[PDB]
Amino acid sequence: EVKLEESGGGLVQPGGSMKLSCAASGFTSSDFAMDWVRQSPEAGLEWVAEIAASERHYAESVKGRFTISRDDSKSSVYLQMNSLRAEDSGLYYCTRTAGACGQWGTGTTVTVSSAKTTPPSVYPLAPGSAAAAASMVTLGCLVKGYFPEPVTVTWNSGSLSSGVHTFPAVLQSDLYTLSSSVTVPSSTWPASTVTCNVAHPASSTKVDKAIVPG
Amino acid sequence: GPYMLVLLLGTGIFLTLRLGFMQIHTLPYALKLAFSKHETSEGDISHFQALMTALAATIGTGNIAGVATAYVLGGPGAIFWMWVTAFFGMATKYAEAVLAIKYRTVDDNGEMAGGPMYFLEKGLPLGKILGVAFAFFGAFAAFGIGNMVQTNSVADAVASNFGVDPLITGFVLAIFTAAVILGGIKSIGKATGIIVPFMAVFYILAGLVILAMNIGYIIPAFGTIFSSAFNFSAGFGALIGTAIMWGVKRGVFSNEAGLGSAPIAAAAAKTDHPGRQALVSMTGTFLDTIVVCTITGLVLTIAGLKAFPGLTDLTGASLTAASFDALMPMGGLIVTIGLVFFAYSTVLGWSYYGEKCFEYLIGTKGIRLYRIAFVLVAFWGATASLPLVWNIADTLNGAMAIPNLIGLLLLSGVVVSETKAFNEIRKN
Amino acid sequence: DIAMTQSPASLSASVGETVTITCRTSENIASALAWYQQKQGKSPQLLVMNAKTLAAGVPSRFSGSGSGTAFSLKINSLQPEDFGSYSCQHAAGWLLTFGGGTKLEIKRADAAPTVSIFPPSSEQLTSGGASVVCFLNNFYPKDINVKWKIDGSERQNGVLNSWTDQDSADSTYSMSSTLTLTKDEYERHNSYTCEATHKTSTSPIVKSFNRAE
Repeated sequence: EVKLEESGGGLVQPGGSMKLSCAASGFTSSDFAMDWVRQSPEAGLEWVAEIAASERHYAESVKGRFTISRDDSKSSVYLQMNSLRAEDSGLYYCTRTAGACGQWGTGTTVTVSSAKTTPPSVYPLAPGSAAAAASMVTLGCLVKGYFPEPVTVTWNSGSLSSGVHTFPAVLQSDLYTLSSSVTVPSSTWPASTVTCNVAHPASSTKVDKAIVPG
Repeated sequence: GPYMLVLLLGTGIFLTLRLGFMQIHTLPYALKLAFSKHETSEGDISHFQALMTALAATIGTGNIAGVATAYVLGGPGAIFWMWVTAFFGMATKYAEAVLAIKYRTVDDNGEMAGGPMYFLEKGLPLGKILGVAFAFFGAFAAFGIGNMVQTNSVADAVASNFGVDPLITGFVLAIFTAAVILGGIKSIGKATGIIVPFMAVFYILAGLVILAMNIGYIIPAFGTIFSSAFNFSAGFGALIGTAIMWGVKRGVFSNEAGLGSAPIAAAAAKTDHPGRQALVSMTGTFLDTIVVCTITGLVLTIAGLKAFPGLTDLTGASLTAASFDALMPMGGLIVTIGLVFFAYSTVLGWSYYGEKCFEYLIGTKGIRLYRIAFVLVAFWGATASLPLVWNIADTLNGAMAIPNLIGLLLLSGVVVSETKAFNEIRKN
Repeated sequence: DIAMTQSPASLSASVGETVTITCRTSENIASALAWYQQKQGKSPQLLVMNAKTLAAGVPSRFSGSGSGTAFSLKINSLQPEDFGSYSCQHAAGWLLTFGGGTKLEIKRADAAPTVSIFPPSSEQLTSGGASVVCFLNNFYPKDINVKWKIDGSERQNGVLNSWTDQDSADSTYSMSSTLTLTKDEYERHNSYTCEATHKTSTSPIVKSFNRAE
């Protein structure tokens, strides 16, 4: 049908700059006026910029620090950000406007922070020796000390998809910490190996930890 | 605020009652006279050339895109209330042109200067204060509706469809603007005389072409308009804000009813009496709203009565062009072509509208300044970013509106007497 | 600026019932109010346009009404697929603003948590730190209290808690409470305990372990 794919998100220090893009397809970018809508990590949903093919309007919060542009030849819309602030962190969404925001985009993510990219440390969580030996065992993985988001956690390379819980990351002083829990029949563990697959794209780290009892 | 619209429409109701539904009977004679052949009695240009000057100003992007803005936000029922704006507004435009008889020509050749700022001078002196207020507002307000709204709409609309048009479209609009209004109003009547009918016939035919190809959809398109506008299903008269307000607000914009900036051209007519030219001026609404605007509104509803993909969220001028391109082979190219002449016409007209109202303040000393300003602002308007220019335009128009309406109310006794004079001459 | 306040900020609907959500605004805005539904990992989905007009492909149970200074989004016969955040937006001007949001969650029969406690890893200790992890899985309702006792004495601060979104399959919540200490401070005490207090039981669920094993 209609396609809107945002791109260009990333991690940028305060005061820095970057420009986002929204390759559009499935319709005539030239006829329709386009908007940028952003959602903060707390589900804020805040409007950013407007454009039609000539003239543009900006929210007072970003007036003078954002520049919305268009290129109907390449069927893509841009959003150029400079002198960025911490508050500009959010998912930046591409959309077309008139009275209601009907066709939305994929979203691209901006993180504005002075924090330094640091790879995670992945530690296995195995129950204590004096476990009750219930019918089902629960194992865990602790992914701590990483920046920035995100991490992707799978169990046994996707073989274990049922009964897993990966908890949302919690941020404590410039670093994120995340844990994920898997439950398997005690018959399986440790008889059948259970492994933790953690990946952090920003640091180009992939690590596997095998859960071994104590 | 928007109370002025209840005031503006209220005069339309009032004058129609005091003038006893004059517009319906006088219209054929006025129409025949407006386009009649062969008259030279104290005037700058013909009655016909006065109408085409006024129609040049009256016909603009509000006929193309302003209706669409109303059709979307107010629903198709806004068209009916746009009609009500013109029909009752006919009486308003007549009173505007009648009272334009209390006009005195200026220095620097005849040129002649008639308008509501002059009526107030001939009111019952406070009128001196109202007239200078009217000129102060209109001198500014001409740049809004008359220049920037029209010059920006075409510039952007050309950039979407043809896109080899940054400021280039602004440049060509400025050059062709200066060439015409350089030779004052006498040059305008030449240019507006040839342009406007070619412009209107070009459009209107394409609409009647569309109606011809889709005959069956015509009466239901009327049905949805009438079924709406009187659709009280939601809210206790809460369609006032939905359909009625957008119909009136955008309707006044297109045909320019109670604005006091329509006679500025009627005064330059070679007229024996006020009633002679005031009847030609009363046709200003009829050609704009009931004819041109209705053509635009019919296509828009027909597009909505059809399915057609993706037009559901189109801004304004792009919607109508898409609505045309959907129903006709090259309707898209037609509408954007018309938009150029529709807006350009309105640039020239309101230039004179602003000139004479400006000269009231400064005299003919600064008339050269107003024209060069109008040309430059036309260039800047195509390049600058004026997203909500319509909003600031409508406010200036309302500011212009307040004084003149007061005059038409108070001076209803003058015109009704002056009418009983002309219609007495109409039996001979 | 137009400020639109939505109520209730969050509600939980027992499946198969009907619910009504409100978007309230600072000033009159005619019929220019639109409604969206957003889910985890997705952009907003348009539900109702221009206060009452209906968007195509959205189920008929959704209906909106009002004008001016009273707007309501009404859902008849809720379903588990309606879990998400509901936002409202107005088209007065070009600086379109949004509401704070309304979180729609699902009601289920109360269920007790499955508590699990894990000692610090051997690798973390050699790295100079020690995190004690407690997993509370598949429980309803969300209201839960986790108490950490170190050697019988409560520990107030140093705890990081994280909750999951409501489970799509069984409408149950889960959380992980992580108590982080340095190695030296961890090795100072003997018994770490995880106390989960829930409405399901008058007596808490206690899981613990001793470092001396």
